[PDB]
Amino acid sequence: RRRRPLDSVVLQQGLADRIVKDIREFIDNPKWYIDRGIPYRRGYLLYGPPGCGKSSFITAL
Amino acid sequence: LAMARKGAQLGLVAFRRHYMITLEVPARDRSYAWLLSWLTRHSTRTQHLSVETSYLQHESGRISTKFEFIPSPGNHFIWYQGKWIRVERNRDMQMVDLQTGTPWESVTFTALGTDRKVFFNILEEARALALQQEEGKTVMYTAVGSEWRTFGYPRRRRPLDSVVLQQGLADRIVKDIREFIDNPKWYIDRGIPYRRGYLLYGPPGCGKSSFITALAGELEHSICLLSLTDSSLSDDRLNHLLSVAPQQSLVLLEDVDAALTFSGLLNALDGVASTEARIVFMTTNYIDRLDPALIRPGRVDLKEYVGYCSHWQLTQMFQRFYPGQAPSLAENFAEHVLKATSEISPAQVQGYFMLYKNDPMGAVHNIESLR
Amino acid sequence: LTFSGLLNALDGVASTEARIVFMTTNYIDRLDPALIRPGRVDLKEYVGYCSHWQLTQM
Ligand SMILES: Nc1ncnc2c1ncn2[C@@H]1O[C@H](COP(=O)(O)OP(=O)(O)O)[C@@H](O)[C@H]1O
Ligand SMILES: Nc1ncnc2c1ncn2[C@@H]1O[C@H](COP(=O)(O)OP(=O)(O)O)[C@@H](O)[C@H]1O
Ligand SMILES: [Mg+2]
Ligand SMILES: [Mg+2]
Repeated sequence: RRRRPLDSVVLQQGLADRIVKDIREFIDNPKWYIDRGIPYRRGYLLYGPPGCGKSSFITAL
Repeated sequence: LAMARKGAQLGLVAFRRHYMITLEVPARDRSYAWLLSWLTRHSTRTQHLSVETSYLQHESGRISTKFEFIPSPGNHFIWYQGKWIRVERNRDMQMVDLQTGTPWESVTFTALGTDRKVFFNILEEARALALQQEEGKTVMYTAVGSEWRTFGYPRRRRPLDSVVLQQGLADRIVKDIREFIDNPKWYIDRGIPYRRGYLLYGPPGCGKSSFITALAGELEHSICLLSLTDSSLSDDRLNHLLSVAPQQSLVLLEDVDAALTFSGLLNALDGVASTEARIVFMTTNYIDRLDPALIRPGRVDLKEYVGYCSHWQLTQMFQRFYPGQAPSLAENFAEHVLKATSEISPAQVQGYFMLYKNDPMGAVHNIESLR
Repeated sequence: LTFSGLLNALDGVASTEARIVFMTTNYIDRLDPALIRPGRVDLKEYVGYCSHWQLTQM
């Protein structure tokens, strides 16, 4: 599929930047997990009314 | 001393000449056919030519052979907008192991002029030849279970002028679908699914399925035949088939009235997890069975009615079946048809002219037989 | 095979172009008159026994 830009899914201000900073911190810091014996996994939960963009945003993210 | 200098001077003189001399060398990049065919056509006065034989042995005992002539090994001089051009074609001692064991071939064009605008015109002429010669064919696809397979040979494009509908009905659909293909950027930037819905409804035998066959040929697109009366078709089967459709194709549905549930059809029509560049067409002989919520924007972007033959369709079909006649002769027919018949479907007009093949005056004088 | 189900079989919309079909029947007294109209049969022709012209040529 052609990459849907992240600016197309338009959510509230500050909501996209906090998730980008947290997940970019996870990809750019792989040493913080394994060194401490923690399973190298990250959990995320998005909840809200139907059709708000939970599955839409993940397509562009 | 003198001997060494002479070799150096010639090469050095060439470098200054090289700036004032153009060089082009293609090596068996499947451009030879276009350029070489143009060379013989453009010159019209040539000596050294080679023969290439085509052996189209169709499986019927019929062997069709035609000769395409191209220049042979050697040198040629040609006349163009600029001064005389030196053309040379030379063979080498190396061999190709890919296809057939042939000498590697390089063709060189040498010109006096210092501008590179000249070859730009020559190469462009070659493109015109290749696309004019070949003619596009519409490939039909049929769903074999969960996959698509080719169905017969590539059909010859039925022209769009053959299906004769009301005035402005053929032009309105062409403008809408031509606008869709040339604007792929307007969708993704705005987060809209890059899909288009179409619905054609009307009495049976009006041309709903006929028109869609001819539309793909004009747009140089293929068709994906899919009937909604199959027994091995389910809800999940349709979601897959619309996701593995070939690019530059149109999906056709025949007689949707004879259909699968309505709730499971939502993800099939507008599915987020589906491929891009997908055009779906729907044909139903009875619009009195569809849900009003099925034809909203998002699932169907254009509602269009296809009715019986009007005065516009009768005058044109008479000119199709009897070409080269005066426009006034295509009025005596349409005059008595509407005066002698109250209702007439297009399927009956296509069959009535089969009784008077190559008999124009005979179609006008025997309209009473349609009662 | 039935007679009503033979309609879509003879002239199928989902079929190739440039198709020539030949039909041979030894008994014409079982077919419908509407089956041999133009569109399905474009030329009706009877083939009988040997005439005087056929005996001289054979
Ligand atoms: N925040 C948003 N910004 C832009 N478009 C959105 C947004 N949320 C949803 N959409 C649109 O809604 C449609 C489907 O959304 P969907 O992902 O099914 O919602 P959810 O997954 O939250 O149930 C898509 O076509 C998408 O473009
Ligand atoms: N508007 C039209 N103009 C020219 N020919 C038509 C038209 N409508 C139908 N036909 C002819 O009718 C035949 C079958 O039509 P079809 O596509 O089966 O109708 P529908 O799909 O609406 O039931 C074709 O041979 C076609 O040439
Ligand atoms: Mg959801
Ligand atoms: Mg139909």
